This record gives sequence, structure tokens and C-alpha cells, in this order.
Amino acid sequence: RVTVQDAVEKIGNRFDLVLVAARRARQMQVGGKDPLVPEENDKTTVIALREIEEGLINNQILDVRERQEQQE
Amino acid sequence: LQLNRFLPPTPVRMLLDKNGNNLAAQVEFETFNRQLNAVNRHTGSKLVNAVQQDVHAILQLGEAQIEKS
Repeated sequence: RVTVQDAVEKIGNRFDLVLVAARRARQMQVGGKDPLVPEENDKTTVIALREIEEGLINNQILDVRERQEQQE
Repeated sequence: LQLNRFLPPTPVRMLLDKNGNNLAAQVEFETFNRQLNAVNRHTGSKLVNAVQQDVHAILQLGEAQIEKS
């Protein structure tokens, strides 16, 4: 990835984008839980941004999954 | 009362398969140890603990097989 304009409108704020992407990247770095999109030698953080742009990752989704496993 | 010379905290090694059979005395820890190698983290823990309830049963065998020991 080079620019992050596509991710701005997906999470409108450009800072909540940063923290949400950091949440997903931390999940994908040591919290296992491989990315849902293929990687191209990309770091975990860029994969998080990529999936955010793909729309399949958002703060709501992360919270839903965290709550679901916290019920376990 | 110097229980050290008589009874200290003492380890007890047991090796249980699915059916709760002992293999500790058949192979020593060290020769066994070279084979082991850790594998992926929490994804692995979830994948293997998908059937973790059996462990609760295993104790009832393992205890039953090591309590006498």
C-alpha cells in the first residue's frame, strides 16, 4: 500500500482509522488469527489497512468478534 | 521438624494417551524431548482445544492411574 485515501471514507475520521487498523494489526501479529486477505510480503499493519479498504474489517466487526469469543 | 530428609515436594511424571495409558516409564523425558517442537500460537490453541473437554475426562483417568502411583 502507498496511499490511505480509500480507507478514510470507510472509517470516517482518519484517526479512528488509525486505532482500528492498529487493533486489527495487533490481532494479526501475535494474536494469531491470520488476515482474511492474502499478503504480498506485507507487514501485518498494511494487511489490516488493506482489509479495512476491502470493507470486511471495521471497529464494529472487531468488537463483535471480541464479544463473541469473550462469551466462550 | 526437618521433613526435608524424609519427604520434600517431589515431582511425578505421567504420560497419557487418549485412553489414559501410561508411557512415562517406557520412554524417558530426555530422549522424548528432542522430538517436540512448539508450533503456532493462539490459533493453534483454539484449533487443538476444539476438543478440550476430553482433558477433563483424562484427569479422571490420569488421577485414577497416578493416585495409586
